[PDB]
Amino acid sequence: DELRQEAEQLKNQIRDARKACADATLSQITNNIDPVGRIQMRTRRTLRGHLAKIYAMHWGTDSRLLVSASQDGKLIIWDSYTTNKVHAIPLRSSWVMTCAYAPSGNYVACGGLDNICSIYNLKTRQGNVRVSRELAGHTGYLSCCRFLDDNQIVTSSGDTTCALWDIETGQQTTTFTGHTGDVMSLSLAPDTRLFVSGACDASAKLWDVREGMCRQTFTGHESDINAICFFPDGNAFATGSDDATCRLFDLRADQELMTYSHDNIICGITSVSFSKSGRLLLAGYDDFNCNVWDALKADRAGVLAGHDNRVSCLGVTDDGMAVATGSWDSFLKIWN
Amino acid sequence: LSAEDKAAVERSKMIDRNLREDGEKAAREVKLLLLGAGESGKSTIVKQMKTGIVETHFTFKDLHFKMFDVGGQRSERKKWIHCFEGVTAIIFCVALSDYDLNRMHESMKLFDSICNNKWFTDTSIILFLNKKDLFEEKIKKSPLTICYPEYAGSNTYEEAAAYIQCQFEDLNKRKDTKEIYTHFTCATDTKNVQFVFDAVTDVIIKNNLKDCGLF
Amino acid sequence: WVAPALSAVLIVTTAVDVVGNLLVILSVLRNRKLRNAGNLFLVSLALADLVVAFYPYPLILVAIFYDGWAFGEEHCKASAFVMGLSVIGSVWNITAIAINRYLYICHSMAYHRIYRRWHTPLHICLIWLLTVVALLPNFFVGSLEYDPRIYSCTFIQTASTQYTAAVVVIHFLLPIAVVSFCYLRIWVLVLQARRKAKSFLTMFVVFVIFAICWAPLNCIGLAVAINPQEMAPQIPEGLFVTSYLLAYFNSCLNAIVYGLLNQNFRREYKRIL
Amino acid sequence: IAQARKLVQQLKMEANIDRIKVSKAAADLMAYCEAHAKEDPLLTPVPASQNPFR
Amino acid sequence: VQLVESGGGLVQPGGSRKLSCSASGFAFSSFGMHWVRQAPEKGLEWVAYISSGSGTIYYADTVKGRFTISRDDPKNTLFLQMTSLRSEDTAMYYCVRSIYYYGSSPFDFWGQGTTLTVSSDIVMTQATSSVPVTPGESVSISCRSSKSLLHSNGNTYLYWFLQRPGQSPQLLIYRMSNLASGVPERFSGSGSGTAFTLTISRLEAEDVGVYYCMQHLEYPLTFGAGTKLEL
Ligand SMILES: CCC(=O)NCC[C@@H]1CCc2ccc3c(c21)CCO3
Repeated sequence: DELRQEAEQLKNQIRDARKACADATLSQITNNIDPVGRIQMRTRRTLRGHLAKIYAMHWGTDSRLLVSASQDGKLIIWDSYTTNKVHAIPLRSSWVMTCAYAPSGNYVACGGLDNICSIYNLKTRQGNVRVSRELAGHTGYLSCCRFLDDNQIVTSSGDTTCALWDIETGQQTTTFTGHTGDVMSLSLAPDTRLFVSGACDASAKLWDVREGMCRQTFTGHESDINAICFFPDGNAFATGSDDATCRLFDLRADQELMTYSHDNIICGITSVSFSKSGRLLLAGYDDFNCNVWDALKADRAGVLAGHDNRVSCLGVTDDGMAVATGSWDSFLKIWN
Repeated sequence: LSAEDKAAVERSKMIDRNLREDGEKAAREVKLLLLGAGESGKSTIVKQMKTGIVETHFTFKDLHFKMFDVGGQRSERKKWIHCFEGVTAIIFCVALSDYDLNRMHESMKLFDSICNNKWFTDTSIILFLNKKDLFEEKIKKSPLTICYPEYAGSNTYEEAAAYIQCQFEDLNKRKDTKEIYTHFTCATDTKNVQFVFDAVTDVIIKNNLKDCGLF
Repeated sequence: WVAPALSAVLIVTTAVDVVGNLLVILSVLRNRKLRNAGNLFLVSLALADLVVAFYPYPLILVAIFYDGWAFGEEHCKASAFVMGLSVIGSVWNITAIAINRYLYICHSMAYHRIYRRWHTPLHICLIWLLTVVALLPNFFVGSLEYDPRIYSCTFIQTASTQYTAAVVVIHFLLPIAVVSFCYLRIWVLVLQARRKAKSFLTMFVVFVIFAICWAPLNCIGLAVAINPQEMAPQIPEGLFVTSYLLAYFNSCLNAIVYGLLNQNFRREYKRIL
Repeated sequence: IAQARKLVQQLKMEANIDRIKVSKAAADLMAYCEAHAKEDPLLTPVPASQNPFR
Repeated sequence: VQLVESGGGLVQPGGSRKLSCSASGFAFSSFGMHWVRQAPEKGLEWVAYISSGSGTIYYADTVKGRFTISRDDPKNTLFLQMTSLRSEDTAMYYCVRSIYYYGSSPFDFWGQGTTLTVSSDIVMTQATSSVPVTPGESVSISCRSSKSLLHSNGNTYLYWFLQRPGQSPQLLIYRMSNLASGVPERFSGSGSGTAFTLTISRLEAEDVGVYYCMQHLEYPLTFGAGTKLEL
């Protein structure tokens, strides 16, 4: 097509620039640094009380409270030190697929197959957890939501579009388009000005917040993008594919940097998270257990088994003290 | 080693017993995933008694039925089908009228794709058949050869229904774990609900036996 | 023949029994899901049938090695009381399981209305202490002896008419009637609901194959109990030997008909191993 | 169709940004990882005296 | 968020009386309830405590056995049973709510009061009696405890209360550091070990009142002498 021929040339020089700017690979650069060695992680607490499968969880800001969502229809705010239950929120549609806990510790939000994102108060005059406002306007299933402030949130749904909301009014302040199908994951930068999201077409994109227009795209996968993370520094991120290939991309270099694949693993990653320093790249595999990878050496450094079913969510506290994984086993575990 | 944390422990133990009661109240209910390809076929079977998932619940013979309709969601099927892992049965309604109007070939796939899936490996599939009367009138002039070149029997309502029943049942790939209950829908309301209740009762007994291990 | 048979069958019986029961014990404790399903009536069965695997059988083997009683009267009075806690505690858990799988399968509302929860963990103690409650008069009557007719000290019938009987009734008749009534109603219910929607070989005989093998001993008992003066002495020795061989055989039988021939428990056996 | 023109505009906006040599980014990542490696309780085992979980 | 109580009056010594606390506007089925007694022109003193889903009915030692406390969740009403009558028995009775979780703030709302006929434990005490004030500068109030309140959890269980003249008191500082909800930021509490001090940045017209202190490490809850902050 002559009309699409210009787009073909555009892709030509962008690929040429990406190829030319790669004067050296990371793997040969990180050769003189000592490996971290084997890592032993043990179960400190085990938390029971969920009955159905667990799909998502989010660590609090103080690294002491966490919230989990399950198909049982209950949203539980655990106390991560004494394994006590703080709140139990009964839901309306028991098809939740994501949850988020406010940076200020005041709000908790979840969404699922009903295409509705609900905001819950936690500190009210009465001793009850009520619904602040239900956000509607998505034609597909809601996949992942992450808070920005107490008045602005960003949501990712299955209708190919990400949106930025406004709890006070409830109307979509900004809408992000450009993906082709089933935007799965979402993660935002520490400075809360840019965020990235993974799509089912195996192509991650970077969206600005104030501008409201896409800034950059990344490709290289083969099947899907089940979950994404974002490097603590803010210039890179790690993305979890569906063919046992975790990838670490880059923002300044605008290229794929390194891959984390093994011959034994054949399943698909379900969740990805980082550590406080950034040396350990944690991933949650479909093969009944989690894993830890060296962000530089790209070699396995420990198998964190102990689950009787696939892990569906993984998170690391703000202070980097513990690691908590949730699985379809319905048992939530916190490791150290 | 607890000054005021005892009250917190009491609260956590009480919102544990409340959750246990709520979860033991949700095991008596039966969850049925409605499916199909034709919106008209769904209607007749959602009519009987009482965006995204549109739930509908009814009570029959002191049994609480929970029926989920999911067809509305216009997205990839493989990204949320596993959320229905524990459904008791999968109601499947297809059209008998549409043998010509390859539309049945379309359904035949949607049945193959749903039946022998990676999930649903131990869930029975109730098979409803709709528009049997219009099928009876329109089968006189339209031979099955247009859509079924392999048909060799006579052109009559009885033989065609049995042949299409056998054709639908042939696509099953796990004959020792599933049970495709087939029924022809009639104008009488009560019969459809009775067939649904009878099929569900049989599945419940088999599920109970699997837990104890009498197999 | 006698001694060979005996030793042979009993050694492999103990070997299978202890391993199977320990495997089941660690299996149930391994998973939280398995634990609180009402099937913990069977870990009591495993423990009460491994008890006979620790104390009685090795002492029986030691006595066989010496071709006569080698220990003292102190062990003899105790090597036949640990036996009475195992056997009586094994044919009473196979009729308690036969009750559990009659309220869960058939019925089931009252079972989830009148919840199990904690009743079940303490319910494996009432009918496990009733074993010694019904066995306490055993010391009072003054029965038991080496009984060199069998070379394995056991409950001599000729001792009393009272306890030859009571033992026959409380240990044989009821644990057959209950298990042949419940496992018949469960099968009838299953077959009566399969035809509306649209075999004595896996659900009713595997679970009573202990009756056909405990019957001869109870028959000999009643016989020697109805006429303990003329009928008791006149009895073929080989018949009694075979009866006790069969009785010691069932002991491992209660781990291969509730054990490695299931579907729920068979799956976990691979992971734990 | 106008959507093709919109996609072309998005692509040409994308293809007009600065580039940085991969060596500089790798050095920055290594420096960030090394400098803050002391404050990582996951990387370096921590004694149970100050460990909140016991 | 309104507590209404009734049942007070003048009775002959040796009799019995009924006090009922009516709660409307909040989830009363999840708040632990206390009774607080204030002798005329004297300080405060704990009486009883009843938890949510009554399982702990902790009592004061001076009224142990004689008094009985109960609750009725569906009707949202608290009951108190008194028998006999002494000098210490009679005072003004308050109805206080409290909820206990990780980040809760016990002793949120207080009732109105009632009237009757006549006029070891960590003995927190300070009594600086009266402090004359001028609206504007900063004034500090000191408190001393009989035992180290710093529990092994890392937080001290002391509460600060303010009672303006003419109505029920309210909570200002919980765990000696955290501000209550709705109070001005000018208040500031601090201290460690057994020496605690409460400081006010600037004095206003409405700050005049009596300041009390609680310890919550172990029952019974012990009040302080109370310091009046007059002009
Ligand atoms: C026909 C009567 C009979 O054989 N009954 C089971 C005998 C078993 C075998 C060993 C033993 C030891 C003590 C005891 C019993 C037995 C029953 C009551 O107390």
